[PDB]
Amino acid sequence: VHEFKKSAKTTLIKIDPALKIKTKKVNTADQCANRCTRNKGLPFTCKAFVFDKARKQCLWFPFNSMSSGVKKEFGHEFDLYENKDYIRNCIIGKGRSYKGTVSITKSGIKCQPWSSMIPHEHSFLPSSYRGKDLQENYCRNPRGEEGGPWCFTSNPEVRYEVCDIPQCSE
Amino acid sequence: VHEFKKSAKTTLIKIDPALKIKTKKVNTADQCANRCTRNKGLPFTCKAFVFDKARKQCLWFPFNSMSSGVKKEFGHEFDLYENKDYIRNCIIGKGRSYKGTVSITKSGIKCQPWSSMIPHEHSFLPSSYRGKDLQENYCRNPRGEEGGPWCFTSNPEVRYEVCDIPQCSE
Repeated sequence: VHEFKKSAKTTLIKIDPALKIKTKKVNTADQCANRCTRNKGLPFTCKAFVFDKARKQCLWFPFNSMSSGVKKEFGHEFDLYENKDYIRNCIIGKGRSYKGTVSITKSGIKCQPWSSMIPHEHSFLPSSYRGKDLQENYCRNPRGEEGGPWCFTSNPEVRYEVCDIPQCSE
Repeated sequence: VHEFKKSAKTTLIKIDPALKIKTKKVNTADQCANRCTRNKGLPFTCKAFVFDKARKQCLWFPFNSMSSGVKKEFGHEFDLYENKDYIRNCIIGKGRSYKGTVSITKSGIKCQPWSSMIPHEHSFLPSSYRGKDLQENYCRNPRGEEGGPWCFTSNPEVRYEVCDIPQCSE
């Protein structure tokens, strides 16, 4: 289930009955994942799934949050899981819109979380920036700057470092 | 080791004095994949690892077989494992160069393996398509035909079907 990008308190909504959806029920969300991964009995390619922890179920989709004709919606009983296979893992331009899960800098330092102020204090809290996906400790480029996705470092010696993500034009 | 594209009897050499590496003695390829996915204790972004069956050791690298600074060379005691995370998962133009591991059709059926003649019989053997990576059961586009990467289906009722592979820039 760690082979998915997790967005807490989130579910997906499409208003177009075209994109089909399958739904069931479980024990653990891990069950939902392992099942989206193998794409077992799905009339489609499972790119994301929700675990409505309220109705112990799974919500498999043939799309994710970056898919047109879709929008995110808050829900404390939900937890959204996007299959890393459909979240572009390379960069377009200055990586302004990168949404991948790479959480490490070029020299391998584990990225410090955007919400954290330890070991470094910064102004880049999600609150300020929006739709910038400054969650967990993902490499991002909130100010679409030249270096591309970067992050603050879990190391006191180093406040920040650019990450090592390829341009889609490789 | 299931989230790594394997290449038997293959290791990697760095033509770049710069490019660094790390090695260690271990009991199984399995243990190496772990450390790499979790990118733990590595002075860098682990984009692949090779396992030496002979000496029993891992070699974690900050590059993979597509990284400019390297070339691959034969070795019976070597298996190369590239992490999905750094193998472009979107399509450039038609897709002839796709190398991802997606192996499910636009509609949810698991691809039939290329080097298999069941359920379907075909001539798309690697032998007739070098540099086209027709390995395992991965969605490919050996003929660059305008349909995009595709694959023979495990379902006897469906011979082949295109795969749901996103375009990189749109």
